Amino acid sequence: AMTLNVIDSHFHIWDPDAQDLPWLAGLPSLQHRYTVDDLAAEYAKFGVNFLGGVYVEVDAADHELEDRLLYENASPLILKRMLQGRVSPWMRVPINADGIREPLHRGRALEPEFIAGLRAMAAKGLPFELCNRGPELGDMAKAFAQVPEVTVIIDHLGNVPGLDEESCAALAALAELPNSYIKVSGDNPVGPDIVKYVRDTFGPKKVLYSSNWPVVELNSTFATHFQLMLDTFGEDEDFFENNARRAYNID
Repeated sequence: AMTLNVIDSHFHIWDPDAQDLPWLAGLPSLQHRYTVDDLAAEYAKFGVNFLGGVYVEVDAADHELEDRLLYENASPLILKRMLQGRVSPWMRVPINADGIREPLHRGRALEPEFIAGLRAMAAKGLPFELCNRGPELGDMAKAFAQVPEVTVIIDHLGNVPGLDEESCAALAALAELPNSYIKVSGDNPVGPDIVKYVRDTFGPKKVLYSSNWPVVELNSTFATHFQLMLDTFGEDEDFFENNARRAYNID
């Protein structure tokens, strides 16, 4: 925190009144309005130079409303916008979207229209946000191996359960791709064992800092998560801003 530049590669904002989020039921801790200014105030307490964040789709009921609400949110702190869509070489992409995330709930990654859709996004400069199940990481590796020219960002350390012989083999295959990236975050406090294996196989150039705010305030705390990152990586310029400048092409 001794003057450090930070780029948040994964954060969310929503308003439970204007928007309809079905997954918010049963979670009264998150049924509040979250703005980009609230995230900026957290980075102000930590004494870091917040250079902006990468918005990720909040799985809203009306995706067209989410597209409009994020155009009208002209805050300079929103560096990139990862809106939702269905991957295909004929997919509808928001004209203001910098990338696409398909909520992979189903061998979707093995369908040819998904592979062909990756090539279309690659030719358009659109990175893909990969958020999947634990055991399904094996098929993801074969999918993005056919399209090495698309930028894939593995969300939340791949959502792996632990040191599985199948998960370690899938995470090692993805680390061999030239444009693959992995985020150190998740809906739970990250495990030291998983983080150590991810840093070794992926390397210091393909690991992104991610807060997962404000979901990190469910099973953990932003202060708890952000401090654990400072202890694990230290004041690393690549982990905190430089790797995100190459993954998301942040000028």
